[PDB]
Amino acid sequence: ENALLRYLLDKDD
Amino acid sequence: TPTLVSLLEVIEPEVLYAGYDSSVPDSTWRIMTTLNMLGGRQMIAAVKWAKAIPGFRNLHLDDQMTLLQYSWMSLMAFALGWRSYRQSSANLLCFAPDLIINEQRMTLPDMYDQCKHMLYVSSELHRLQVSYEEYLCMKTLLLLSSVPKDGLKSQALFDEIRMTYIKELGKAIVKREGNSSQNSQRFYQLTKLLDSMHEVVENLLNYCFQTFLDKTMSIEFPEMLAEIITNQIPKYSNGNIKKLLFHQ
Ligand SMILES: COc1cccc([C@@H](Oc2ccc3c(cnn3-c3ccc(F)cc3)c2)[C@H](C)NC(=O)C(F)(F)F)c1
Repeated sequence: ENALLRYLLDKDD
Repeated sequence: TPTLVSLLEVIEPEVLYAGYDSSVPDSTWRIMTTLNMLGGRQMIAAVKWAKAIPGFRNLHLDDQMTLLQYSWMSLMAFALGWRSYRQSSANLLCFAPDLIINEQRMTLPDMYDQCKHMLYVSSELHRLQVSYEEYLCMKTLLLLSSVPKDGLKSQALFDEIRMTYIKELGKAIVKREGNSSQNSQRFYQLTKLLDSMHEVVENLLNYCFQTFLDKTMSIEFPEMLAEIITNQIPKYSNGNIKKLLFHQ
């Protein structure tokens, strides 16, 4: 559904 | 132990460039397209920013997504207003150092209808002479300015986090040493500006939603913005939004 936002929050910065 | 406002200060996003070719003539469609593309990059940086806000990553992953999706335009309008207020006392919108909406650009067909809502924000920050510390507390509060009508998964923790940042705003106001009654008036004024951001954002979103939906306009939105807008349109239609207010 909100694939990109979920990816950016879940990935390590 | 560094102060909370100092932890918000260090995570201020870097200034991004639009990549706007000044040798080619201007048009509202060209500027609007470039600003949408830049906006996507600003929003990717906003995710990085939010993840470093103390307390934010303790909220349920769904609430993190929810808060960024409700507040995206509020954050962008406020951060833009601050940048515009800092560069000049004039009627300029400083979207990027290579793309400033000057008086000539403001006269381009339909440029003003969207830019005026942004001009209101910078105008108010200038009228109230908002400080750097007040602005940082206020911008974190905008991330926490709307919730779903049935609330968040970590609602108790959110209310605790929001209260902490309301208290931080109060501390920033006290630092600009004025009498107790003046500090009461300042808190009232700054929280009134925060409340008014809901209306500024509603106006921006009305135009933004229409522009995104009308494919005959050929107005491109990058993946980050298209995804937020696609998520937000049904939430507004179903009344799935509780806009938090300081006053009534
Ligand atoms: C005339 O073009 C626009 C006028 C207004 C808004 C917009 C776009 O929003 C922003 C908002 C803020 C933005 C950008 C790009 N950078 N920053 C920014 C943020 C923080 C900061 F510190 C410096 C800069 C795009 C929206 C999505 N697009 C429409 O509403 C629509 F016009 F396309 F419909 C386009």
